[PDB]
Amino acid sequence: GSVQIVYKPK
Amino acid sequence: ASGGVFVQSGGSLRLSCAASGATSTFDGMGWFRQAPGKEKEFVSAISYEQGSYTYYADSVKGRFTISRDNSKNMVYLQMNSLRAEDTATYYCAPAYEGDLYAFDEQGTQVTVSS
Repeated sequence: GSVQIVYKPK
Repeated sequence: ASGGVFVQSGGSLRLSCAASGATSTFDGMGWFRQAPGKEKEFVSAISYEQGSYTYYADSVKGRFTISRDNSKNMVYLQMNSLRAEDTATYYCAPAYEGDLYAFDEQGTQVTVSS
């Protein structure tokens, strides 16, 4: 139902 | 009440994360961190497949090294040349194509003193 995403480097 | 690791500037620390292996959903593992009053920051991620991805934040390149041991179902983060700005709580998370996915958190608090 929910997630936290921490994106890789741009 | 607010316990963690303490390291002097220039010192080192190794973190470890259990890494159950690739699923249809996840193809690696990594770390993010969150410093007091700041947003979550990507640190590093590594693929289970040898040679596929090894990502680092620009702020940790050259100092931090991520590795995997698939026989032990573990990943490791070797943090060298620590500096005060590395002070944060560090969190393990599964990765898909390098991006980190967190559900639910805990973490390892690290204080680096200048």
